[PDB]
Amino acid sequence: RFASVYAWNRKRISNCVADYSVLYNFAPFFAFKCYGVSPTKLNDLCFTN
Amino acid sequence: LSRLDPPEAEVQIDRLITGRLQSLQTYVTQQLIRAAEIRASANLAATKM
Amino acid sequence: LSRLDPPEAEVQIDRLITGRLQSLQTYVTQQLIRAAEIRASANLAATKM
Repeated sequence: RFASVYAWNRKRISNCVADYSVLYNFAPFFAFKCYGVSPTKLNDLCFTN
Repeated sequence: LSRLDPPEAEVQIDRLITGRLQSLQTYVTQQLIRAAEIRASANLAATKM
Repeated sequence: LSRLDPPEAEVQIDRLITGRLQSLQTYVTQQLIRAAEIRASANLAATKM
């Protein structure tokens, strides 16, 4: 289940290992655009939240 | 360099290079002006001596 | 102007215009400084004459 564009859902991710490879290697993601970050570099970065 | 990939980071690197080059050019221009001023002052001091 | 359409050639020529104008401006500023130096030297030469 996914929420409507209004009253959209919001989930906070913190204190965990982010394996963006399993996210990029998904087939149905026909559109994948990142701003200020390159998908190939996600696995080497760390964020505050 | 860490966040972006070379293709899209080239524009940002070029922007920063342009900014820093212009800053250094202005700095050296001011330095040349002050050097000419101090050269005139040194000529006056030598004449006075 | 050959291997690019005019719309993109506009933003690709912006760089050449600004860079060559900055180069000519730097040259003219250096020549102004040198001309001030030469004017001082010529004034000294006339006084000595």
